[PDB]
Amino acid sequence: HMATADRDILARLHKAVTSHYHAITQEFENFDTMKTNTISREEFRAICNRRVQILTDEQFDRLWNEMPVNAKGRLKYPDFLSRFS
Repeated sequence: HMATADRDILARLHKAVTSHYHAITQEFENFDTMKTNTISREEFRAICNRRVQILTDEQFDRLWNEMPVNAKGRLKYPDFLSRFS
Protein backbone atom coordinates (compact mmCIF):
# COMPACT_ATOMS: atom_id res chain seq x y z
CA HIS A 1 0.00 0.00 0.00
CA MET A 2 2.66 2.52 1.06
CA ALA A 3 4.78 4.41 -1.47
CA THR A 4 7.93 3.78 0.57
CA ALA A 5 7.12 0.13 1.21
CA ASP A 6 10.23 -2.06 1.13
CA ARG A 7 9.60 -5.01 -1.19
CA ASP A 8 12.86 -6.54 -0.03
CA ILE A 9 11.77 -6.56 3.60
CA LEU A 10 8.34 -7.86 2.57
CA ALA A 11 9.87 -10.58 0.42
CA ARG A 12 12.22 -11.68 3.18
CA LEU A 13 9.35 -11.66 5.67
CA HIS A 14 7.56 -14.08 3.33
CA LYS A 15 10.66 -16.26 3.24
CA ALA A 16 11.02 -16.14 7.03
CA VAL A 17 7.41 -17.12 7.68
CA THR A 18 7.60 -20.07 5.30
CA SER A 19 11.06 -21.20 6.49
CA HIS A 20 10.19 -20.92 10.19
CA TYR A 21 6.43 -21.42 10.12
CA HIS A 22 6.31 -23.85 13.05
CA ALA A 23 8.42 -21.73 15.38
CA ILE A 24 6.89 -18.40 14.40
CA THR A 25 3.35 -19.73 14.80
CA GLN A 26 4.25 -20.84 18.33
CA GLU A 27 5.79 -17.47 19.14
CA PHE A 28 2.43 -15.93 18.23
CA GLU A 29 0.62 -18.54 20.32
CA ASN A 30 2.82 -17.82 23.34
CA PHE A 31 2.47 -14.04 23.10
CA ASP A 32 -1.27 -14.50 22.70
CA THR A 33 -1.74 -15.26 26.40
CA MET A 34 -5.49 -14.61 26.23
CA LYS A 35 -5.78 -16.70 23.07
CA THR A 36 -7.77 -14.05 21.20
CA ASN A 37 -5.70 -14.71 18.07
CA THR A 38 -3.78 -11.45 18.22
CA ILE A 39 -0.49 -10.16 19.61
CA SER A 40 0.77 -6.66 20.35
CA ARG A 41 2.55 -4.38 17.90
CA GLU A 42 5.72 -4.43 20.01
CA GLU A 43 5.59 -8.23 20.26
CA PHE A 44 5.31 -8.45 16.48
CA ARG A 45 8.30 -6.13 16.16
CA ALA A 46 10.25 -8.43 18.50
CA ILE A 47 9.58 -11.32 16.13
CA CYS A 48 10.62 -9.21 13.14
CA ASN A 49 13.85 -8.30 14.96
CA ARG A 50 15.01 -11.92 15.05
CA ARG A 51 13.35 -13.34 11.95
CA VAL A 52 14.00 -10.60 9.39
CA GLN A 53 16.16 -7.78 10.73
CA ILE A 54 16.15 -5.01 13.31
CA LEU A 55 13.91 -2.51 11.59
CA THR A 56 14.28 1.20 12.17
CA ASP A 57 11.24 2.98 13.62
CA GLU A 58 10.46 4.29 10.12
CA GLN A 59 10.80 0.91 8.45
CA PHE A 60 8.65 -0.73 11.11
CA ASP A 61 5.98 1.96 10.90
CA ARG A 62 5.70 1.39 7.15
CA LEU A 63 5.71 -2.40 7.52
CA TRP A 64 2.94 -2.16 10.11
CA ASN A 65 0.87 -0.15 7.58
CA GLU A 66 0.81 -3.32 5.45
CA MET A 67 -0.25 -5.66 8.27
CA PRO A 68 -3.73 -6.95 9.21
CA VAL A 69 -4.36 -4.89 12.35
CA ASN A 70 -7.51 -4.81 14.49
CA ALA A 71 -9.42 -1.98 16.16
CA LYS A 72 -7.18 -2.20 19.23
CA GLY A 73 -4.00 -1.85 17.19
CA ARG A 74 -3.06 -5.51 17.60
CA LEU A 75 -1.87 -7.93 14.93
CA LYS A 76 -4.42 -10.44 13.64
CA TYR A 77 -1.80 -13.15 13.26
CA PRO A 78 -3.88 -15.93 11.72
CA ASP A 79 -4.48 -13.52 8.81
CA PHE A 80 -0.78 -12.61 8.77
CA LEU A 81 0.33 -16.25 8.69
CA SER A 82 -2.06 -17.08 5.85
CA ARG A 83 -0.81 -14.19 3.74
CA PHE A 84 2.90 -14.64 4.34
CA SER A 85 2.93 -18.43 4.11
